[PDB]
Amino acid sequence: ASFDAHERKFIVDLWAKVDVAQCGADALSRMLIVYPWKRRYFEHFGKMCNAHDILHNSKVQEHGKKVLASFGEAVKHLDNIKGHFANLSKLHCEKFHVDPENFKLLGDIIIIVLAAHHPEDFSVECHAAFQKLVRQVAAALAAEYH
Amino acid sequence: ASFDAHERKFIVDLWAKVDVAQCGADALSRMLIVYPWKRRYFEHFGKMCNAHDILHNSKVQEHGKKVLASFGEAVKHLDNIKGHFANLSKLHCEKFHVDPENFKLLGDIIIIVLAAHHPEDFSVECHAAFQKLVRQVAAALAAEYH
Amino acid sequence: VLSMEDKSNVKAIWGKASGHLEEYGAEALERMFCAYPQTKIYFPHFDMSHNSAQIRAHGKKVFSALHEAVNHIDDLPGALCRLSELHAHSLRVDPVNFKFLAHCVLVVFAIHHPSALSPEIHASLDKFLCAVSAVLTSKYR
Amino acid sequence: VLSMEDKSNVKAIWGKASGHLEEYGAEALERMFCAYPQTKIYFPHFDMSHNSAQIRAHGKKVFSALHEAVNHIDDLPGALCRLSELHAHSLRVDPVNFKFLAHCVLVVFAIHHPSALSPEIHASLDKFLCAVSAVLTSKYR
Ligand code: HEM
Ligand code: HEM
Ligand code: HEM
Ligand code: HEM
Repeated sequence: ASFDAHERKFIVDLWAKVDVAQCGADALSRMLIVYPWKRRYFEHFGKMCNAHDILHNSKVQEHGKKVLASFGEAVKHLDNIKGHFANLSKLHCEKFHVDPENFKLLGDIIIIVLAAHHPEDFSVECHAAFQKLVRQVAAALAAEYH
Repeated sequence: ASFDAHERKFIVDLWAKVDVAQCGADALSRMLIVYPWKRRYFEHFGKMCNAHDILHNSKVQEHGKKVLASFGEAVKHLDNIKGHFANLSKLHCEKFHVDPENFKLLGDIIIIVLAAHHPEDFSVECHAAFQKLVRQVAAALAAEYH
Repeated sequence: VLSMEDKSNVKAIWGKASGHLEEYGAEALERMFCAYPQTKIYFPHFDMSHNSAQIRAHGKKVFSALHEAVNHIDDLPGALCRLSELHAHSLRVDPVNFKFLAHCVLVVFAIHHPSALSPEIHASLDKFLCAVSAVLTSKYR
Repeated sequence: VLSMEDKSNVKAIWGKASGHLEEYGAEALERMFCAYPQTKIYFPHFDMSHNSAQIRAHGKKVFSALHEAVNHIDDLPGALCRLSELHAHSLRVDPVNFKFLAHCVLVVFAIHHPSALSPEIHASLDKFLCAVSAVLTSKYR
């Protein structure tokens, strides 16, 4: 659905407090540790044998910054999430070959990273507004899959 | 993607040979037997304790006819599957409360029913054309979920 | 399969929830009803207000069951046998719902114990909650 | 969990594939590569032509492994241990792919044995293939 005014306030006020570089590095590292098959898609970033390797890989750290910066452009296009992400959907499908079920797993890991970094702000209703955003971004990244 | 001319010929030529009433009754019965939690959504059709009850339930048999007739309207709107199914998507979401992962499971059961009824016709390439149709119909029925 | 290291990780993080089973369980239910409103159809009889007596009482039963599962982590099928019959056969809960609650449990630990839920502990606790969920969806017939 | 009736159903339907392991296995691979073309990224070295020697040889290994799993249906974790290490740890196959192949195996039995794959037999064979898939995605680390 459209975001209502209360959902928008939750998302905009919280995103302004997020350290995107730190949260993005954390989120990408956690997805490769928690879902180890995802390492296959990134096997050009180096060996990722274990959590120690992943946490000390500068390529993983820098890529996670770009991914969460990209995700954070949703916050400025809440009316047009599917259209904003259509090229990146195509790029994941055709160039990176990523299975679209994986987008939902990274959205669940971003919620956990946000919850841990902003516990007083991540109220029941704030969480519900962010669960709707990650569900829409994951859907937009799956949309140009043919 | 759009259906190409070879995919269209496969889908149109095969659908013209399908006994929709028989295949629809079979498909609905198999989904309630193979995925028993789906019985909760239909608990107004009667008791569905076991496969014997489900195979002898006239309400299940008649509903499966309507579902496969509805699915078979996709064959006449291959250019506009999402738009043709938008109301039925809304009705599943709001009135029936069906979780959208379930649409993919019924699409996989329709492929099996078609394969068993039309084995000489259900070639490797015919199967691939039908796998693309059921993937698009399942997506169209999930699309008005908000 | 949960390793020896996974089993120790799950015990360590679960010990933080000692003394808090009702509180953390109530919060996990409130987060599931709000973030995934489609799960409310299983609980038509519940008062869905914040800290309702029904939600606090239900939250405490859920977390108590998880606490017993942590203590019997080598035999989850035996520890959760009665609950698998209830959810799968009697309530016919759609299996997608176990993922929503497992996610809301992780969020509750991230909020109360952010440093304790490190990347390796997160991986172990996610493996435990999938294992619990797999026993609870094992008896659909 | 597979019941005693499920185990007998799986043995009965699997006996129809006796003598046909290479044929049915080749067909199941050809249907997975065509219907789910994204699975071809795991097999870059394969000739993807119809009845290629590589696809017939691979199909026969897959069905032979399933045949051994049917004979050891009471201990799938032990019967499939080496294959779980290969798929999960060495090949890092995304778990969504095991559903595509399990579906293509059912389609191959529906085509060759349509009356034998009745609704109750379908339910048992679907339960067996999920159980195989769960052992093969159990060792991701
Ligand atoms: C919130 C969801 C996601 C967003 C916003 C996102 C965004 C991006 C961006 C911005 C790039 C860089 C594109 C470029 O300019 O080349 C990228 C690359 C990539 N992404 Fe994602 N991504 C997401 C989820 C995922 C997931 C779940 C996977 C796999 C498990 C994945 C795998 C990749 C891969 C393999 C690359 C190429 C890496 C490289 O060559 O540097 N992405 N993504
Ligand atoms: C190919 C996918 C599907 C199609 C084309 C389809 C089509 C339909 C149609 C045409 C109706 C009748 C609407 C009306 O006029 O009232 C209906 C009702 C319903 N469908 Fe579906 N359906 C599909 C999948 C599913 C699935 C997977 C479920 C649940 C597991 C489901 C559950 C229901 C329920 C509960 C009703 C209401 C039954 C009644 O009150 O008679 N549908 N569907
Ligand atoms: C970690 C997962 C879960 C655990 C450990 C769990 C545990 C429990 C326990 C201990 C009970 C009480 C049984 C009794 O009083 O004897 C219960 C009841 C119930 N559970 Fe769950 N549960 C889980 C997941 C779910 C999910 C995902 C749903 C639905 C979305 C659900 C719906 C219910 C319902 C509807 C009841 C009956 C409540 C009542 O009658 O008041 N459970 N569960
Ligand atoms: C029922 C499920 C499956 C079974 C029983 C199975 C069985 C096997 C067996 C027996 C081997 C040969 C190992 C050896 O020669 O020692 C193998 C190799 C392999 N499997 Fe699977 N497999 C299954 C599913 C899958 C899926 C879903 C994929 C990917 C989509 C996959 C990809 C591979 C690959 C890439 C190889 C290596 C082939 C080569 O090097 O030529 N398998 N599998």
